[PDB]
Amino acid sequence: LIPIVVERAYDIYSRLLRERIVCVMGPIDDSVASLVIAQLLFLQSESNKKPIHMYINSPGGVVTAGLAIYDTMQYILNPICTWCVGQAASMGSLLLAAGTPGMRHSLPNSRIMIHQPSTDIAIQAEEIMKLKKQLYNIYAKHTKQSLQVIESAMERDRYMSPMEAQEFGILDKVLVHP
Amino acid sequence: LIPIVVEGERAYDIYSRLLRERIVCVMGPIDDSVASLVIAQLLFLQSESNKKPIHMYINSPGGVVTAGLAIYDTMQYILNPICTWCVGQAASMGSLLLAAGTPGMRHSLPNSRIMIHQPSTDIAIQAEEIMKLKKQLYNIYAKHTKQSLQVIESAMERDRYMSPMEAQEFGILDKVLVHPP
Amino acid sequence: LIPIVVAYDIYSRLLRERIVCVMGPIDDSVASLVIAQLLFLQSESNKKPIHMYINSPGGVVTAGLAIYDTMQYILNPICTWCVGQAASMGSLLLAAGTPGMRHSLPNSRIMIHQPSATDIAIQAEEIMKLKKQLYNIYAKHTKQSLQVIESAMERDRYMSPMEAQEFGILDKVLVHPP
Amino acid sequence: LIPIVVEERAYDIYSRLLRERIVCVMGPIDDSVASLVIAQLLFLQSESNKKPIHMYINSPGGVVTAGLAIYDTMQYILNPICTWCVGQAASMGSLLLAAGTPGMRHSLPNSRIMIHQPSIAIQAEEIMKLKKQLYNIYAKHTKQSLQVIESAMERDRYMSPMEAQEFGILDKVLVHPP
Amino acid sequence: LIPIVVERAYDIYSRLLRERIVCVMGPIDDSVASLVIAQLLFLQSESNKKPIHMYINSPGGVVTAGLAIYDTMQYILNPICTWCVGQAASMGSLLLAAGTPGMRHSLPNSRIMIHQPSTDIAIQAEEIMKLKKQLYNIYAKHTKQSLQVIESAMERDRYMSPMEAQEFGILDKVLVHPP
Amino acid sequence: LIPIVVERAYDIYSRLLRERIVCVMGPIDDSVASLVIAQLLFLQSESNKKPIHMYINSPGGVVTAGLAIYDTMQYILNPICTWCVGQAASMGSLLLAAGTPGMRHSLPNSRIMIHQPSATDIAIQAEEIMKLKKQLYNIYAKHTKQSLQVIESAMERDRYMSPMEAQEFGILDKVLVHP
Amino acid sequence: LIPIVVERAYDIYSRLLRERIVCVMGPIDDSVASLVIAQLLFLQSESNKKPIHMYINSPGGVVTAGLAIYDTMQYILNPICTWCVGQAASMGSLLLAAGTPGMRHSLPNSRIMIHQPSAIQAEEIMKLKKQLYNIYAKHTKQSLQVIESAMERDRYMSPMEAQEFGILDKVLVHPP
Amino acid sequence: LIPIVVERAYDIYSRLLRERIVCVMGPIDDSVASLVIAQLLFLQSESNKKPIHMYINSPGGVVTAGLAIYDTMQYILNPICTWCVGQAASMGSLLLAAGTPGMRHSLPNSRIMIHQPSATDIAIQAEEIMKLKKQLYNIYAKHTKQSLQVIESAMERDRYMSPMEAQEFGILDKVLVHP
Amino acid sequence: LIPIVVERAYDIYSRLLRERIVCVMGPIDDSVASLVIAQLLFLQSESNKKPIHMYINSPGGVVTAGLAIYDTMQYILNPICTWCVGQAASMGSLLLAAGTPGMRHSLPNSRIMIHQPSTDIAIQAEEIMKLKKQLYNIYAKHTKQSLQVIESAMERDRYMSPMEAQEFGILDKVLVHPP
Ligand SMILES: N#Cc1cccc(CN2CCc3ncn(Cc4ccc(Cl)cc4)c(=O)c3C2)c1
Ligand SMILES: N#Cc1cccc(CN2CCc3ncn(Cc4ccc(Cl)cc4)c(=O)c3C2)c1
Ligand SMILES: N#Cc1cccc(CN2CCc3ncn(Cc4ccc(Cl)cc4)c(=O)c3C2)c1
Ligand SMILES: N#Cc1cccc(CN2CCc3ncn(Cc4ccc(Cl)cc4)c(=O)c3C2)c1
Ligand SMILES: N#Cc1cccc(CN2CCc3ncn(Cc4ccc(Cl)cc4)c(=O)c3C2)c1
Ligand SMILES: N#Cc1cccc(CN2CCc3ncn(Cc4ccc(Cl)cc4)c(=O)c3C2)c1
Ligand SMILES: N#Cc1cccc(CN2CCc3ncn(Cc4ccc(Cl)cc4)c(=O)c3C2)c1
Ligand SMILES: N#Cc1cccc(CN2CCc3ncn(Cc4ccc(Cl)cc4)c(=O)c3C2)c1
Ligand SMILES: N#Cc1cccc(CN2CCc3ncn(Cc4ccc(Cl)cc4)c(=O)c3C2)c1
Repeated sequence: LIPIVVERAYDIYSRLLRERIVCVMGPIDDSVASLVIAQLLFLQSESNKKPIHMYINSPGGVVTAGLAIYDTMQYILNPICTWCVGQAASMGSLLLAAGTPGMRHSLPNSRIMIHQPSTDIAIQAEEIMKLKKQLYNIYAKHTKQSLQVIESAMERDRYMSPMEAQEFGILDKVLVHP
Repeated sequence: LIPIVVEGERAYDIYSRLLRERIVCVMGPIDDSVASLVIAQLLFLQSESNKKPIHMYINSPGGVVTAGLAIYDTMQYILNPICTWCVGQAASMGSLLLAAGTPGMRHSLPNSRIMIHQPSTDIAIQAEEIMKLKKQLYNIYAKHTKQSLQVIESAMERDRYMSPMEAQEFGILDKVLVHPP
Repeated sequence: LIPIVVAYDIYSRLLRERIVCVMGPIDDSVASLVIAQLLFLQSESNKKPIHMYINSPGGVVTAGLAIYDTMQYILNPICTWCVGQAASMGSLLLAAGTPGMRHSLPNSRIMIHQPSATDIAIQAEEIMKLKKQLYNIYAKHTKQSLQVIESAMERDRYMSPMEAQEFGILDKVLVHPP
Repeated sequence: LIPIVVEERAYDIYSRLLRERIVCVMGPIDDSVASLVIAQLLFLQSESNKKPIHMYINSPGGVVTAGLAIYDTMQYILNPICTWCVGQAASMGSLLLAAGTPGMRHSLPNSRIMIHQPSIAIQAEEIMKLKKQLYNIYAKHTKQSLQVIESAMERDRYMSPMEAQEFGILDKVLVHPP
Repeated sequence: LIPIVVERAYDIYSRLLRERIVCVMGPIDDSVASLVIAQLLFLQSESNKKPIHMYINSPGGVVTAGLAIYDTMQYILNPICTWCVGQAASMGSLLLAAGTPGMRHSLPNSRIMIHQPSTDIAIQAEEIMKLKKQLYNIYAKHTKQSLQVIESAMERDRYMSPMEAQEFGILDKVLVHPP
Repeated sequence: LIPIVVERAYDIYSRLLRERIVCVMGPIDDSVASLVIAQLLFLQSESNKKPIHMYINSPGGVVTAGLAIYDTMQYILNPICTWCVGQAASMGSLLLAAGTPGMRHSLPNSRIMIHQPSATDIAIQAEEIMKLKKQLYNIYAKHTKQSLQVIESAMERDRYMSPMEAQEFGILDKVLVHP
Repeated sequence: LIPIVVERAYDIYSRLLRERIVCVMGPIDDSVASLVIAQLLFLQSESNKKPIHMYINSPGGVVTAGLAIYDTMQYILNPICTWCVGQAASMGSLLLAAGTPGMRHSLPNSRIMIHQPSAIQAEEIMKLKKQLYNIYAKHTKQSLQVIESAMERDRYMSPMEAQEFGILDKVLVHPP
Repeated sequence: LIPIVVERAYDIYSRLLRERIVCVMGPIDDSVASLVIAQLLFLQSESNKKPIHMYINSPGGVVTAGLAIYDTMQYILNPICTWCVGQAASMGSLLLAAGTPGMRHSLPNSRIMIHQPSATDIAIQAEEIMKLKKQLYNIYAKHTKQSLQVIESAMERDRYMSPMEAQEFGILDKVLVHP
Repeated sequence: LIPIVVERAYDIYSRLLRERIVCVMGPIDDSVASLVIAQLLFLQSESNKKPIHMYINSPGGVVTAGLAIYDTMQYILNPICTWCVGQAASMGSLLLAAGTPGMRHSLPNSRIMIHQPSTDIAIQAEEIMKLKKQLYNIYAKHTKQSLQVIESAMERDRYMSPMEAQEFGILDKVLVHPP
């Protein structure tokens, strides 16, 4: 299914990694996180300082899996450029807003949602709400919107255009080309 | 069961071989995974030459809409000119990726069937958020075909396929070819 | 299993009290049975009040709008009652009972937000048409404006009966018979 | 669990509907539904060939041949036939609607009404043969030209009552009788 | 769910049988045959000479199953009126054509097919042909058409209008209201 | 839906039993055998002289279960008339073949096979499949009067007999169009 | 599977309703709540002052369903004797402890749990859990904080414990 | 398991591609169309004069997908030789019928049908099924030289042609036993 | 899991092909045919005149699929030795009998069936007979038996010993060790 590019040969995904590109496409579960995180770990390995690019077209995922990616971004020292294409919904839009500031881009026609929809083992009512609070905090930190504003907004079941998402605090740039 | 071809000497699979020739295939229904794979091919073919044209082959009935836009956006983005080709069919997102190639490089072979009507995706979605997305498609189709909104709107209301000649005359493609020009 | 009272089954017996039961989700068949029950009671009496027990989590919008239209149609007074919850189409029925006769028991949940009608596949321009009808019905029956209804229906949340009372969905909140 | 009403004599509420001359057409039209309606239509005629029959329609359509039998049986019998659309009348379901007796086709306010067809294995010529029957059937009862019909039925959309009235599917859009 | 209608009170399919109406709706199988034949052997007993009506709407079914329903229709003394609503394809149409001459009917918007599609066991290739040739001879007989004409026309994968059905030999009248 | 006929209330399958008609529509498993044997004994209790009628239209069934019915037939005293409509295949045609002599009928278009098809109540050894097969030979040869080597080579051929071919072989006695 | 008893011919469940015994066997989904509420309003119509006996052997259920059985209980004029056999887990022990004071019972070897077992939002899901905290408080006469910490243990208490904690009043083995 | 042949290592399906043999075993869906079109272009890149060989043995497939291949065939410059073994049914026989003239072969025992069977990439309206059917007429009439009314009544009949009957109709040119 | 054996090193099915052994194990379908034919068209190319060996153990398969494998065996110039181990029923036996005269073999404990059981589409009744008659003519040809003898004997649902197979015309030798 997946083609080979050539100089001296890799496959095209291995090839995107040689360009320091971690894809996060589709739903976020523990494996995807385990996979993204090894790549982030590998790239900082290669340079403490060279930026990393994180292409994000996801529709959500397991919160605890999403959070180990947030945490790892925060852990590594590289500048981290995050790219949303197609959509970044729920956990993905958190990952998207967690990029290095002034490096969170969205392509022109994407859709962005922070509304949580609806986790591994089932959990108690208080343990979900403790989790939701962690998301509030992460979103307030990265958008500079107040706690109250993050909450009142995650209550609406809607999407933002990249420009709304830019002016809320999730994106900095919105493109068309370089 | 994918064949191998040889060409010192080197051996590719035949799909990897089509990518040397700068051809990205969009055959089949479009989802996030396809779009991931198409984008990768598109950004590589640019990094090997951002002026050398990329050819995209579109034989598709549709797909996730957001995943469809993700391609159209990577389309508009890259410096390369893009030659679109429609064999078989191009419906919904297929006709959008078809009509979203470089002006005057948009092709159908003769017996193809084109539809811009959308079928009645991804996770479940509020009413307004749908009409949001619909209106985007209304603007993209307008942009490239050079038709008006009310025209594109009334056109996508009809549940029908059009002929490469008819699609041309509408603004979806530019040439309809039988043999190598 | 359903039981027998004295010579009647218990649900058929509830019908003798002019109690029509909208339990569970609302599909074309539940609509057919309800409307059949509402027409019947009216032929019994034009003016004798009819009681509609609503504990529904929502349903098919076109199935619902029909039960709504019948309620409008029959000359009877209708007392709606909400127990357990009245979500999506169900709250729309609750709100549509006769003014001053929309009740709710104390621990219910009421949600007018719509979920993520379902009969055949349908176009964006049609799904919006529907929502706009819900906006009218709801705004018509809550003395709120389209502006107020469209916003509230955007929040993905439930209302307490006293909150649902102060908005316009229901009139009373009983604990015992008044 | 279909309820029981007593008049004196024990009747299930759908039995009771049919002792009011009300044939229901809930839900999708298939062969068994067709057989079942055709039986009630013939019954009620034997009963009386002058007393009108009320045909209740909340159908997203169904099998084309089966719809045609219910159509022809209507046309066959002598009774005035009132049609009532409540909820939705789509595809074949709205042929049965507009196939009612002139002056006697009704719909309630919040219905939807679609004549676009959806999409016993059939060839290509036979699909067009059937559609060409529908065209004709719709063209007769609306009084629209075959041309005005064919255009309409390729638009993928629903009508309000008042459209479907401006067009020849209904005659009346009621909200309450006298 | 089957309604009741009303002395005495019957479910609407039972009351139809009271009017001497046997129904053949949908795919014909061994059960639909044993139940038809029960209904046919019963109406003969209540009157050897009173007409029965078979309401056919059916896309065919098992070949042997429909022959049983045929063989009984030919055994019993009753005149048999056949009515076609909806469709009558495959074996269904054989039963349509197998009514008493001049009492085979269709309603106006019906579709009729004698083509067979592509049977209770699995059987060799010789036996399928036997079955087919059994149908040629039956269709030949009631249409009064030749073997070759029946044979050429069951080749064509199409449906007849109630009119060309009438012209062919499959039915005798197409009605729009009572006469 | 099974309709109701009136005189008392009577579902049509019971109404047939009041006529002394035992049905063998469908395949043969232990339950059909049980439900048939019970009607055979019931009617004989009723009267050990009045004929019983077995309507057979069967693709076959469990060999032992269909043996159980043959053994009940031979045990009851009644004249038994067997009628084949549709088809009587394997165990079905054995039952057909075991009416009492001169009373075994088919209809014209019916089909009849005594080939055993390649089921079982519990998997069994090879000798035990022959022990059964040989019983079905010996049973068949008795009621056809044909020899074993004429029954054996017969059941080898994986084909269907016309009823007239079944009349000549000894499987039946009358092949009738009308009563 | 459901036998008949003669009187004058009821199935034995219809017979238990004639004795004013409403059964809440099973998990609690909306149809059970629809059914229970139907019986409670009926027994009230017959004599709004005769007691009703609610039998309870349930592992839990759809929270809002149980809250409709709850709400109905509190609504009707009639005393309600709640009787736990087998177990009253989650919403079950809610209904159990929501009987008329003094009339909340358990046969000896019952198991009682007020821990909730582990689709909507998180703020909603808490809004519900806080409803349960109050209701359990209201009837056990334990304090909010104590109910919260209580319900936090995944445990099952004995009919004696359940009594001490305020969930039931009488642990009995034979009649009086 | 697909074996490996030696000269370099070569799986046998690639070894056929080195001979310029594109296979169309199996039914036709978008992926077969994609995987065939890629081999057609590959070989033409190789040489726009050398003949290509299409081995067809297909029960049919998605009409649009099989159109995509016909359009690729007509676009490439190469002499295309089509060989039918086993069968070429519906869309398969269209491809068969569209080799370049005088180079369309069958083997002796092969079977050939241009009946369209009663699939699809997304459910479609009725007019759109005719828009396709009429394309398949016009395509067929071109490569057989037969008229439309001779193609139309042809494809009605739900049968198979012998290869010699296919040679005479215009679907092929050679019917050969050995090379 | 397939073993490797050993210069160069092959998987054991690849190494068998090196010995010019094509295998036909199990049910024959369009793929097994396109893969056999690849293996057959390849061994002809490496030598038009060197013998190929087809190892047949198979209970038959699709009828058209096996004809394709036949049609190629008749096309290629190669002498073809056929070996039967296990069983060779239905189309398998046709391929067994379709080897070069005097090079058709079986091992001693094999079972052989020419009876066909009870095919890539669904097809009418006329086409199944066409297929069957195509098999009569093929079996007639290689056994040198008459049409009627082939016809009578495919009626019998049985299996031949490798000896009576040899006597009939299906094979030429039964071996116990190398000669
Ligand atoms: N879950 C997890 C996880 C996530 C973030 C950070 C860490 C910390 N750990 C501690 C151990 C460690 N040891 C070596 N390296 C260098 C390296 C990494 C990957 C590659 Cl491929 C090559 C070299 C580390 O980065 C870390 C980070 C854990
Ligand atoms: N979804 C997505 C997406 C779509 C369009 C543009 C971008 C932006 N990205 C950011 C980082 C980046 N880094 C390297 N290149 C060159 C290159 C890429 C892949 C290969 Cl194999 C070889 C070279 C880029 O083009 C970009 C553009 C994101
Ligand atoms: N979908 C539908 C639908 C919904 C509401 C109203 C109507 C209009 N219809 C038309 C015919 C009719 N005929 C008799 N009655 C009296 C009656 C009905 C049922 C019973 Cl059991 C007893 C008495 C009517 O109320 C109506 C109203 C249609
Ligand atoms: N498919 C079908 C079908 C559709 C329309 C008309 C007919 C004609 N049939 C034939 C025989 C017949 N016999 C009696 N009646 C009166 C009656 C009917 C049902 C009941 Cl319960 C009671 C009385 C008839 O109307 C007809 C008309 C067939
Ligand atoms: N398969 C079958 C089958 C079809 C047609 C005729 C027969 C022959 N049989 C034999 C025995 C018999 N016994 C009584 N009757 C009268 C009767 C039947 C049923 C009822 Cl409810 C009422 C009266 C018969 O007509 C026959 C005809 C078999
Ligand atoms: N398998 C079985 C089986 C087959 C043949 C014979 C028997 C013997 N048995 C013994 C017990 C018995 N007792 C009463 N009767 C008369 C009767 C039967 C059924 C009904 Cl409904 C009414 C009356 C008997 O005929 C027998 C026959 C068993
Ligand atoms: N969810 C629900 C629900 C819960 C509590 C109260 C109510 C209010 N309603 C109003 C209508 C009504 N009408 C008659 N009765 C007496 C009665 C009830 C059932 C039977 Cl079988 C027999 C008599 C009532 O108790 C009520 C209570 C709704
Ligand atoms: N569906 C499809 C399709 C069908 C017919 C024509 C085309 C046009 N395209 C345009 C791009 C292109 N670019 C290079 N080549 C040479 C080549 C092709 C494949 C390989 Cl492996 C090696 C070399 C082309 O032939 C084409 C044809 C598309
Ligand atoms: N179904 C099929 C089929 C079966 C037998 C013969 C043919 C006809 N074809 C046409 C083209 C062709 N081209 C090359 N060769 C030589 C060769 C083939 C494969 C390999 Cl691996 C090596 C050499 C041919 O034999 C043929 C015969 C079709």
